[PDB]
Amino acid sequence: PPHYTRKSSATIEQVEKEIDALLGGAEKLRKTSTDDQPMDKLTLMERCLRHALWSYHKEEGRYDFDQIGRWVVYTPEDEVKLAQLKRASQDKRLDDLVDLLERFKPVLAREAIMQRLTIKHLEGQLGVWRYMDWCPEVRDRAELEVDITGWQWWSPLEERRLLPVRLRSVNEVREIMSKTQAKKSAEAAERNP
Amino acid sequence: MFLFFFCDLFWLRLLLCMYYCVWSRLCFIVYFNCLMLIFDFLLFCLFDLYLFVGLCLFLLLWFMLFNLYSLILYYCITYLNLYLLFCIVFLLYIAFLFLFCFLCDFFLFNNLLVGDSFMDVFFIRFLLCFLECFSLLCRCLSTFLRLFCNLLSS
Amino acid sequence: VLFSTYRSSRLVSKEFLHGPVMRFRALGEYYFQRAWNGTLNWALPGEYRLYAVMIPFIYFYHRWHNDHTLDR
Amino acid sequence: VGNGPTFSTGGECMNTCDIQNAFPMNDRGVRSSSPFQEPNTAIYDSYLAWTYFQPMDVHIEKLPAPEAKYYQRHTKKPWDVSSTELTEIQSRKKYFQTLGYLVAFIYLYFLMPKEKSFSGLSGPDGHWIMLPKGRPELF
Amino acid sequence: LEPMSTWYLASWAMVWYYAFFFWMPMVWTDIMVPSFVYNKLPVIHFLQEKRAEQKLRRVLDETY
Amino acid sequence: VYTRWKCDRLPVFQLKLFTQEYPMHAAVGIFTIIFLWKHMSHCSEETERKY
Amino acid sequence: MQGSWSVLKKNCSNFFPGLLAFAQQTQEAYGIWLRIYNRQQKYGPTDFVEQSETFSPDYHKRFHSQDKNMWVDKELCTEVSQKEVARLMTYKLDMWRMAHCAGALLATGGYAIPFGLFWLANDTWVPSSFNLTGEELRAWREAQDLYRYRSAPSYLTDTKWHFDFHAYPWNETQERAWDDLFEKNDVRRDPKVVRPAAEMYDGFIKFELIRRKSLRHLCRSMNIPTFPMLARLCNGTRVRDYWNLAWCEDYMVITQRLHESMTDEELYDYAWRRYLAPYDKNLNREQLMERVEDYFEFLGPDFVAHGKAPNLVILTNYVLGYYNDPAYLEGDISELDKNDYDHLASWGKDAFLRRLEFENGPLRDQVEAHTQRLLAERAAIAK
Ligand SMILES: CCCCCCCCCCCCCCCCCC(=O)OC[C@H](COP(=O)([O-])OCC(O)COP(=O)([O-])OC[C@@H](COC(=O)CCCCCCCCCCCCCCCCC)OC(=O)CCCCCCCCCCCCCCCCC)OC(=O)CCCCCCCCCCCCCCCCC
Ligand SMILES: CCCCCCCCCCCCCCCCCC(=O)OC[C@H](COP(=O)([O-])OCC(O)COP(=O)([O-])OC[C@@H](COC(=O)CCCCCCCCCCCCCCCCC)OC(=O)CCCCCCCCCCCCCCCCC)OC(=O)CCCCCCCCCCCCCCCCC
Ligand SMILES: CCCCCCCCCCCCCCCCCC(=O)OC[C@H](COP(=O)([O-])OCC(O)COP(=O)([O-])OC[C@@H](COC(=O)CCCCCCCCCCCCCCCCC)OC(=O)CCCCCCCCCCCCCCCCC)OC(=O)CCCCCCCCCCCCCCCCC
Ligand SMILES: CCCCCCCCCCCCCCCCCC(=O)OC[C@H](COP(=O)([O-])OCC(O)COP(=O)([O-])OC[C@@H](COC(=O)CCCCCCCCCCCCCCCCC)OC(=O)CCCCCCCCCCCCCCCCC)OC(=O)CCCCCCCCCCCCCCCCC
Ligand SMILES: CCCCCCCCCCCCCCCCCC(=O)OC[C@H](COP(=O)([O-])OCC(O)COP(=O)([O-])OC[C@@H](COC(=O)CCCCCCCCCCCCCCCCC)OC(=O)CCCCCCCCCCCCCCCCC)OC(=O)CCCCCCCCCCCCCCCCC
Ligand SMILES: CCCCCCCCCCCCCCCCCC(=O)OC[C@H](COP(=O)([O-])OCC[N+](C)(C)C)OC(=O)CCCCCCCCCCCCCCCCC
Ligand SMILES: CCCCCCCCCCCCCCCCCC(=O)OC[C@H](COP(=O)([O-])OCC[N+](C)(C)C)OC(=O)CCCCCCCCCCCCCCCCC
Repeated sequence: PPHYTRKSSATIEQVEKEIDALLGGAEKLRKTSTDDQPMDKLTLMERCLRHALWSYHKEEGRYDFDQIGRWVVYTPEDEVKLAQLKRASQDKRLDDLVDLLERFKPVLAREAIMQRLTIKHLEGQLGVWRYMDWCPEVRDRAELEVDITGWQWWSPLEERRLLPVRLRSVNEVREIMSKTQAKKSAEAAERNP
Repeated sequence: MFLFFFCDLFWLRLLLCMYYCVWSRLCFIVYFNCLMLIFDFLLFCLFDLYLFVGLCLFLLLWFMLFNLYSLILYYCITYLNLYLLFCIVFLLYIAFLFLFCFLCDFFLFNNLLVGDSFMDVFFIRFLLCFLECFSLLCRCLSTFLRLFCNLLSS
Repeated sequence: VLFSTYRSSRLVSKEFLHGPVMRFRALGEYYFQRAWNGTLNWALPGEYRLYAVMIPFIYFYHRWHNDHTLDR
Repeated sequence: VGNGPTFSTGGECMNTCDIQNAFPMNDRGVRSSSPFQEPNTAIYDSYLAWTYFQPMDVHIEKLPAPEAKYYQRHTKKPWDVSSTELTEIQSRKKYFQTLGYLVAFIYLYFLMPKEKSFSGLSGPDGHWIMLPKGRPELF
Repeated sequence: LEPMSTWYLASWAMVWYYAFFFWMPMVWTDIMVPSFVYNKLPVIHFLQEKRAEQKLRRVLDETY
Repeated sequence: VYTRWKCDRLPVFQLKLFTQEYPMHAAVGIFTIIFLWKHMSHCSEETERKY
Repeated sequence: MQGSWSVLKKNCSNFFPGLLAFAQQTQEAYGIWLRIYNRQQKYGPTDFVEQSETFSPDYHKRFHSQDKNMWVDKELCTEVSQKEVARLMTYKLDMWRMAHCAGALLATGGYAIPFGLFWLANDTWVPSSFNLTGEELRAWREAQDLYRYRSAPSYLTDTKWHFDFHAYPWNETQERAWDDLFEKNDVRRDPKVVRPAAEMYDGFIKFELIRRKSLRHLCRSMNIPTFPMLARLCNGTRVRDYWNLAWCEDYMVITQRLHESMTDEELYDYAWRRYLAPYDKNLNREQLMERVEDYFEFLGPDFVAHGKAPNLVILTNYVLGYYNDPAYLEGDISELDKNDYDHLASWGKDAFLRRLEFENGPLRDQVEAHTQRLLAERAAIAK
C-alpha cells in the first residue's frame, strides 16, 4: 500500500501509559453499572481508548486474548472471529488514537471545572460572574443573543431536537456496532463484483 | 419660561442602584405578551417584531415606579398631565406607525378597505376605510386618555 | 485616539475603594439576593421586610417635606 | 455553612416553569433551582410556590486539577471585559451613584426651598436671563 | 387643574424626555439585559451539555 | 466576545441605541420636543397670577 | 482596534503617497471593471442584464435574487485574469471606505478634519494603499482581522437564534448540518456534512429576504462601511457585487487549478478575501490548502456544472465561522478554591435564614416527620 507519513511522533508504549494515566485519576469518580443501563463519560472514554489500543495490539501481533475479549468483543460475529483466532494503517491508527486522547482530555477538564463550580455552589460561595467566567460558551451565547434582540430565554425547538439525547447502553452499542459491521460487509460485497 | 424641577424617584433611584449592582433573574413581567407574538410554530416574520420589548420593559418599570408608589400618602406622580401623556403615546404610536409607513409597501394598507367586492365601493367600502383610518388615531387618543383618567379618578 | 469607546479602558485600579464597595454590596445583597425576593418587573420585590421598611420611610420623608415646605 | 446567596431563581417554581427540563431533578422529585445538581432542594407555598435551595456541607469526589493547556483559551480581545471585572466596575459606579443620590435626596427633601413663596421668605421668585448687553442700536 | 394646563408644558415634558433619552440606556445596560442574560443561562447550559453528550455518543458510535 | 451593552461605554451605547435600534422613536421625540418649545413655552403675567 | 498615535503618524506620513497609489489603482480597476461590465452586458443572461425584479412575499420589497441577479461568467478568463479580479475586489473595498470619507468631507466641509484625525489614527477604515512597507501592511491586516472578529459572532448568533427560535430542521441530516455549521474555528467542519444546511435555510430565508439588521452585521464582518446604511438594497448591492466577483474567480481557479500553482502569500490573500484564513493564526500552506479545498467542496459540483453557488447567507455564515474563536478562559483552576461571599459573613443568619437552614438542612427529614405528625394530630382533634 501507499506510504503514510505520521502527523505526530509517539510510541505505542507511551500512548498506553498516557491512557493509563488519564483513566487512573478518575477511578474514584468512575462508577460501575448494569450492562443495560446507560454508560458514563468515563466508561465511554475507557471503552473507546482500550478498543483502539487493543485493536492496534492485535494487528501488531501481541495476541493477548484475555484483554482483547474484553475491550474488542461487541458483536456475535466478533466473538466468532475471536474464537477462530484463538504499516501505513498502523501509523494512521496510532495517530487517530493520539488525536482521540487529546480530544478526550478537554472533556475531563470541563468535568473537573464543573465539579469545582458545583462544590462552591453547594457552599453558597459562587457568584454568577464567576460561573460565567468559568463557563465561557454559555456566557458568550447568552450575551450575543440578547445583544441581537433575542430577549426570550426559552428554546422549545432546539430542546425538542436535543432533549432525548443521552449516552447509550452497552447493548445498544453492540447493536449499533453490528449494524455498522453489516453495512461495511455489504459495501465490500458490491466492491467485489 | 424655563421651570427647573425634579422627579419624585430619587429615593427609588438610590434603591435601584443599591439592589441592582449585581445581576438578578426576572421571571414576572406585567406585559408578557410582548415576548411571545407567534404561537404556531414554523411561522416567522421578516419585520423586527421584537423591537418593542425593550421599550415595553422600560415603560412598565417607569410607570410602576410612579403609579404603584403613589398609593403612599404625599407621593407625587410627577408626569400626571394630559398633554404629557399625549406626547408619550404620540412618540410610541406614531414612531411604530411611521416605521410601517417608511417600509413603502402600499399593499400593507389593502386591509383598510373593509369588506368584499360585493359591497358598493364608494358608498360602503370607502366610508368604512375612512372610519378605520380615523379609528387608528382614535385608538392613540383613547389609550392616553384612559391612562390619564384612571389615575386622576382613583 | 483621545478617548476609548470600550469600557475595558480602566481609569482606576481594581483594588480602589475595595473595602467600602464590598460593605455597600453586602448591604445590597443580604436581603435582595434571595429565592423569595422575586420582583415584578423590577419594581415590586417579594421580600416582605422590604415593604415593611420602605413604606414607612417613604411616607416619613414625604410627610416632612409636605409639612415643612408645601403646606407652610 | 455560610449565609451567602445562590443561583438566582426570580421567585419561580422550577417544577412548573416553561424551562423546567433545564433544571435537574433529584431523587425526591424536586427540580433544582440552578443548572447544578442539588440534593436538598425544596418548594415553599406562599400565595405562589417557589423553589429554594439550602446550602450545606457536602463532600464531592474532586477530580484532580487538569493542565492549563486543556481548559485555558487565550482568545482575549481588547474590547473584552470579563464578568468579574464588569461586576467590579459596576459595584464601584453604583457605590458612587448611591452616595450622590443620597446627597441629592437629602438636599431635595430637607434643604431645598420651594420657589415662589407667598411670604417671600424662602425660594426665588424668578428672574429674566439672556438680556441684551452693549447693544445701544437694539433700542 | 394643573394636569389640564399648558403654561409650562415643555419644561414638564422634559422629565419624560430625559427619562427616555438618558436614563433608559442606563437601565438597559445595568438592569434589564443582565436579568435576561441571567434568565438565558440555564437553558443554554442544558443545551450545550446535551450537544457535548451528542458529540461523545457519535464518537462512540463510529467505532467498530 | 463583543456586545454593545457590555463592551461600549455609556455615551457610545446611547448613540448606538438611538441610531441603530430606535432611530424613528428618537426622531419623533426630537420633533415633539421642538414643537413643545416652539408652541408651549410661554406664560403671560396674568396666567402666572392665576395659576 | 483602538486608535493610537503611532498609527496616526504612520498614516499622516503616507497620506499623499497613499492617495497617489489609490488614484493609480482607480485607473487600473476602472479598466478591469469596464472589461467585466462589457462582457456581462454582452454575454449575460436576459434576466441578469435586464435586472429582473424579485419581491418578498410579505411586504413586496425588491432585493437581489441569487439565481437571477447573480451570474458566474465561466469564460471570463479569456478577457480578465484571476489577479485582475483580485485587484478589483481589493480596490472595491478601498474605494467604498474612501467614498464614505469623501462624502463626509463634502457634507461637513472643513468640520470633518478632527474626525479625519480620528480616522487616520486607526487602520480599520484606511485604504490598503496607505501602507508602504511590510510591517505596516501586517498591522493593517491585523486591524482588519480584529474588526472581523468583533463583528462575525453577532452575525452568526443572529442567524442561528432566529432560525432555532422560529423553526427546526426537517430530518436528522439537516439537524447535524445545522449543529455543525456554527462550531468554533478550533474544530474542523466537514463541508459535506454541513452543505444540507444551505437548502434547509433556502426554505427559511433566501438572500432576497435577508433582513436589514442581519445585513448590517454581515457588512460589518466583511469590512464594508455601514454608515450611512440607508436602504438595505445599497449594501446588499455591494455584497452581491463582491461575492459575484469572488465566484467568478473561484470558478476560474477551480477549473484551471490555479491555487496549486499559487504561491504562499497569494494563496493566503486568496483565502483571506474569502474570510477563511485570519493572518493572526499564522497558517501554513497545508492549512490554507485544506481550508480552500473545503470552501470549494462547500460550493459543490453544481457550482462548476451550472455556476450556481449555495445559499449566500449560509455560505457567509460558514466562511465567517473561521473568525468565531473559542470563548476565552484565563486563570488557573486554583482560583476556584476561593469564596465570593466572604463580605457577607459578618452579617450572620437572621431568624428566617435559621429557620430555612433548620428545615432544609441535614435534619430536614426529622423536621418534616415531626411537622406532619403534629398537623395530623391537630386535624384529628379538630374533627
Ligand atoms: C442662575 C442660577 C443657577 C441655574 C442656572 C441654570 C441655567 C439654565 C440655562 C437655560 C436652560 C433652559 C432649559 C431648561 C429646561 C429645564 C427642564 C427641566 O428641569 O426638566 C425636568 C427634568 C427632571 O429630570 P429628573 O427626572 O429629575 O432627572 C434629572 C436629575 O438630574 C437626575 O437624573 P439622573 O440621576 O438620571 O442623572 C444622572 C446622574 C446619575 O446619578 C448620579 O450621578 C448621582 C448624583 C446626581 C446629581 C444630579 C441630581 C441633582 C439633585 C439636586 C441638586 C443636588 C445638590 C446641589 C447643591 C447646590 C448648592 C447651592 O448623574 C449626574 O447627575 C451627573 C452629574 C454628577 C455631578 C457630580 C459632581 C461631583 C463634584 C465633586 C467635587 C469634589 C471637590 C473636592 C474638592 C476638595 C478640595 C480640597 O430635568 C432634566 O431632565 C434636566 C434639565 C437640565 C436642562 C439643562 C440646564 C442647563 C445646565 C445648568 C447647569 C447649572 C450649573 C451651575 C449651578 C451652580 C450653582 C448655583
Ligand atoms: C459639489 C456638490 C456636492 C453635493 C453634496 C454632497 C454631499 C455628500 C453626499 C455624498 C456625495 C458623494 C461623495 C463621493 C463618493 C465617491 C464617488 C462614488 O460614487 O463612488 C462610487 C461608490 C459606488 O458605491 P457602490 O455601492 O459600489 O455603488 C453601486 C453601483 O451599482 C455602482 O455601479 P457599478 O456596480 O456599475 O460600478 C460602477 C463603478 C465602476 O468604477 C470603478 O470601479 C472605478 C472607480 C470609480 C469610483 C471611484 C470613487 C473614488 C472615491 C474616493 C475619492 C477620493 C477621496 C479622497 C479624499 C481625500 C482628499 C484630500 O463606478 C462607480 O462607482 C460609479 C457610481 C455612479 C456614479 C455616482 C456619482 C454621481 C454624482 C456625481 C455627478 C454629479 C453631477 C452634478 C450635475 C449638476 C446638474 C444641475 O460610491 C459610494 O461608495 C457611495 C457613497 C457612500 C457615502 C454615501 C453617503 C450618503 C449619500 C446620500 C446622497 C443623497 C443625495 C444628495 C443630497 C444629500 C442631502 C442630505
Ligand atoms: C486631515 C485628514 C484628512 C482629510 C479629511 C478626510 C475625511 C475625514 C472624515 C471622515 C472620517 C470617517 C472615519 C471616522 C472614524 C472615527 C469616528 C469616531 O468618532 O470614532 C470614535 C472615536 C474613537 O475611535 P477609536 O478609539 O478609534 O475606536 C473605534 C472603534 O472601532 C469603535 O468603533 P464603533 O463602531 O464602536 O464606534 C461607533 C460610534 C461612534 O461614536 C462614538 O464613538 C461617539 C463619539 C463621542 C463620544 C463622546 C464621549 C465624551 C463626552 C464628553 C462630554 C463633555 C465633558 C466635559 C467637557 C468640559 C470642557 C470644558 O457610534 C456610532 O457610530 C454612532 C453614530 C451616530 C450617528 C448620529 C446621527 C444623527 C442624525 C440626526 C437625526 C437626523 C434624522 C433625519 C431628520 C431629517 C429632517 C428633515 O471617539 C473619540 O475619539 C472621542 C472624541 C471625544 C472628543 C472630546 C469630547 C467632545 C468635544 C466637543 C467639543 C465641542 C466644541 C464646540 C462647543 C461649542 C458650544 C457653543
Ligand atoms: C450618558 C450621556 C452621554 C451624552 C449623550 C449625548 C446626547 C445624546 C442624546 C440623543 C442621542 C440619540 C439621537 C438620535 C437622533 C436620530 C438618529 C436617526 O434618526 O438616525 C437615522 C439613521 C441611523 O444611522 P445609520 O446610518 O442607519 O447607522 C447608524 C449606526 O450608528 C452606524 O453604526 P455601524 O456600526 O453600522 O457603523 C460603524 C462605523 C462604520 O464606519 C463607516 O461607515 C466608515 C466611516 C463613515 C464616516 C461618515 C460618512 C458620512 C457620509 C455622509 C453622510 C450624509 C451627510 C448628509 C449631509 C450633511 C448633514 C449635516 O460608523 C461610525 O463609526 C460612524 C462615525 C460617526 C461619528 C459621529 C457621531 C456623532 C458624534 C458627535 C459629532 C457631532 C457633534 C455636533 C454637535 C456639536 C457642535 C458644536 O441615520 C442616518 O441615516 C445617517 C444619516 C447621516 C446624516 C449626517 C448627520 C446629520 C445630523 C446633523 C449633523 C451635524 C454636524 C455638525 C457639524 C459641526 C457644526 C458646528
Ligand atoms: C440638508 C439636506 C436635506 C435633504 C432633504 C431631502 C430629503 C433627504 C435627502 C436624501 C438623504 C439621503 C438618503 C435618502 C433616502 C435613501 C433611500 C435609499 O436607500 O434608496 C435606495 C435606492 C437605490 O436602490 P435601487 O435598487 O437602485 O432602486 C430602489 C428599488 O427600486 C426599490 O424597490 P422597491 O421594491 O422598494 O420599490 C418601491 C420603491 C419604488 O420607488 C423607487 O425606489 C424609485 C425612486 C423614487 C421615486 C419617487 C418619485 C415617485 C413619483 C412622484 C410623482 C409626483 C407627482 C406630483 C405632481 C404635482 C403636480 C402639482 O419605493 C416606493 O415605492 C416609494 C415611492 C415614494 C412614495 C412617496 C410618498 C410620499 C407621501 C407624501 C405625504 C405628504 C407630504 C407632506 C405634504 C406635501 C404636499 C402639501 O435609491 C433610489 O432608488 C433613489 C434614491 C433617491 C434618494 C433621494 C435623493 C435626495 C435629493 C435631494 C434633493 C433636494 C434637496 C433639498 C435640500 C433643502 C435644503 C437643505
Ligand atoms: C405586590 C403587592 C404589594 C402590596 C404591599 C402591601 C403593603 C401593606 C402595608 C400595610 C400597612 C402599612 C402601614 C405603614 C405605616 C407607615 C407610617 C405612617 O404613618 O404611614 C401612614 C400612611 C398614611 O396613613 P394616613 O392617611 O392615615 O395618615 C394620616 C396622616 N395625616 C392625618 C396627617 C393625614 O399610610 C400609608 O400611606 C400606607 C399605604 C400603603 C399602601 C401600599 C403601598 C404599596 C406600594 C409601595 C411598595 C413599596 C415597596 C418598596 C420596596 C423596595 C423597592 C426596590
Ligand atoms: C389652554 C389651551 C390648550 C390647548 C391644547 C392643544 C393641544 C396641545 C397638545 C400638545 C402635546 C401634543 C403634541 C403632539 C405633537 C404635535 C405635532 C405638530 O402638530 O407639530 C406641527 C408643527 C408645525 O410646525 P410650525 O408650527 O412651525 O409650522 C410652520 C408653518 N408656517 C411657517 C406656515 C407657520 O411642528 C413643529 O412645531 C416642529 C417643526 C420643526 C420640525 C420639522 C421640520 C421639518 C419639516 C418638513 C416639511 C417642511 C420642510 C421641507 C422638507 C424638509 C427639507 C429639509
